[PDB]
Amino acid sequence: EADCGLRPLFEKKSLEDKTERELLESYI
Amino acid sequence: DFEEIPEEYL
Amino acid sequence: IVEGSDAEIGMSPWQVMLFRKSPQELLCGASLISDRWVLTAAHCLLYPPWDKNFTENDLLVRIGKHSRTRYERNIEKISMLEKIYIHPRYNWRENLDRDIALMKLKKPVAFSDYIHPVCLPDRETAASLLQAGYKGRVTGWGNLKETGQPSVLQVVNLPIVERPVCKDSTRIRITDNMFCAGYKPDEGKRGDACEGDSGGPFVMKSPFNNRWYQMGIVSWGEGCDRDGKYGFYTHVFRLKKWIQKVIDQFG
Ligand SMILES: *[C@](O)(Cc1ccc(C(=N)N)cc1)C(=O)O
Repeated sequence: EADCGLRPLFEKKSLEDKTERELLESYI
Repeated sequence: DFEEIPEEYL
Repeated sequence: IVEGSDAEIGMSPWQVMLFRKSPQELLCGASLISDRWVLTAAHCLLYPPWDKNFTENDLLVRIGKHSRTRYERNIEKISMLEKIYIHPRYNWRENLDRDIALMKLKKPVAFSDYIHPVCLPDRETAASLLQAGYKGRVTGWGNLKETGQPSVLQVVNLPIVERPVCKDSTRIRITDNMFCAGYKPDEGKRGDACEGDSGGPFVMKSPFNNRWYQMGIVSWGEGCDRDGKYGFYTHVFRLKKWIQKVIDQFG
């Protein structure tokens, strides 16, 4: 979708939630 | 233990 | 969610709560995929063995929530359903194969800081992300233990498990329309979905475009967080042809 998956309170403001790094770190 | 929701939605 | 933690506000703006009118209670989780469509598990609506067969009038969709039981005035939006569509080949007789359903809202909800749709995956994203070892995230207001319920939305990050391991953990016939996730008993960490979480999203964040995609739907499991057992999820991409078909044919 056009604006899908970009959270107003996080991605759109360049703010990370507290555990998302855990996900990204598993994508080896 | 659900709080009463507005009657308008029922 | 067993062994998860409280979600941050606005963390899963696509999380939806399936709410029963009478008696007023939580039925299942769901997800917002557009301003008018909601995705959930078919078993949340139809399960003949337990005489469950909910229609449009039996339910309410609650969007933008954080608290499980509180009416979040000025924050959440409640919507009525126009039409429910269950996958014609949903297999409730044997293994819940093709456990998916779409719900068309009566009128579009307006997006906000707390309400925003998740993306459905494309072939390439599914191909690159749906790999054993990669972690996804599940959210919901379901039980905290197999055995109460949380005050607010819970979240847990779980790794996708190798198909053979999924297969060897159950007597149930696993299909290509399902995938399983969770930690192996020797990994130290744990966690899983539980009753009430069904129908909710299993999402992953793409490292290519930074968007969140819904790879699965909480479908079934044997108990909750049992060692040597894993959570089973509907493979959303495999059933995408059906999703697309229903949307452009019905609105
Ligand atoms: C769901 O919560 C069904 C359900 C789904 C998954 C698990 C699991 N251990 N991963 C348990 C129960 C419902 O129908 O309420």
